[PDB]
Amino acid sequence: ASGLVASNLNLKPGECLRVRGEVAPDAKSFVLNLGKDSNNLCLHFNPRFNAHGDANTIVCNSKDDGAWGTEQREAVFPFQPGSVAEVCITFDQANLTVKLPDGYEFKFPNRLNLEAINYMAADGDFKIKCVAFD
Amino acid sequence: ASGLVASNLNLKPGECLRVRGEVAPDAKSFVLNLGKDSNNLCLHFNPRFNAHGDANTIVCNSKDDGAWGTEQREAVFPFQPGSVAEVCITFDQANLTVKLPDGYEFKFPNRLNLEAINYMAADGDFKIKCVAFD
Ligand SMILES: CC(=O)N[C@@H]1[C@@H](O)[C@H](O[C@@H]2O[C@H](CO)[C@H](O)[C@H](O)[C@H]2O)[C@@H](CO)O[C@@H]1O
Ligand SMILES: CC(=O)N[C@@H]1[C@@H](O)[C@H](O[C@@H]2O[C@H](CO)[C@H](O)[C@H](O)[C@H]2O)[C@@H](CO)O[C@@H]1O
Repeated sequence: ASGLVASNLNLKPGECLRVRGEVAPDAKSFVLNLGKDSNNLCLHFNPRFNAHGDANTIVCNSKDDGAWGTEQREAVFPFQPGSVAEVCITFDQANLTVKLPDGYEFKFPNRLNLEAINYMAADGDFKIKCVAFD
Repeated sequence: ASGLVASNLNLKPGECLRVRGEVAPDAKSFVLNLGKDSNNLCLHFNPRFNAHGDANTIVCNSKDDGAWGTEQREAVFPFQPGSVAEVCITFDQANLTVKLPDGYEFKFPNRLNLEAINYMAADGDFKIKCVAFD
């Protein structure tokens, strides 16, 4: 019952990836992963409403050759269960820049040194409705 | 590179898939495949500018267990190299409905009797700019 999975995205540095999806009404959290494949994620975007001991906190992390890196938590939380949320992601060799529904944007280190993002996957709590490449 | 590949779409009857992309300036043909998986397609949407003996011909077909079905060809070709083109495909139990860039619509029988579309793949000279699922 997982979410949408996309491969061969070929997102290049500077390109803006816009993803709009519906957060499940009973979601305790949701995930949007970006990277080379399921075991190599340059970005594990994980807004947690009430999950894993956290409340209303965005947790980001990287996964390299299967290994999870050091998590980074964001300063804001412009998300709510049972609503449509859109995030905009771009990257360069040093960092990924993530823009949230509230227009707030932060950076997450590009720990995989990715020069292209070909994989994206959402979990069962984030129903992707639209994906744009600009 | 090649073409975007999305799985776990879970597109149900009555739902529409909108795909917008850029037709290569020297496009020969491009494909949008929809179905259960790569070897089971309810719709192989293949606009051929100049390929396989076809000149500006939209060729559609189904693929059952790897075997191509009986091709269907349309009477219009609203695609132009070097221009953005959008197609809207609606899935229904009896037929899939395709709405072309200029509003022309045609149907293609759901030969595989799919109850949902979970696979989408793009190939050829068409750079996807955005996809909307519902
Ligand atoms: C600050 C901290 O240690 N928080 C942790 C969460 O990171 C942790 O969630 C895990 O996160 C990793 C990414 O690092 C994987 O996504 C893993 O699947 C998650 O469970 C949770 C639960 O283990 O515990 C704390 O909140
Ligand atoms: C008029 C006719 O029957 N032509 C066919 C070609 O269209 C066909 O090419 C393949 O067509 C399928 C769709 O059925 C895919 O688009 C595939 O990529 C094409 O190569 C060829 C080969 O099967 O046979 C006839 O020429």
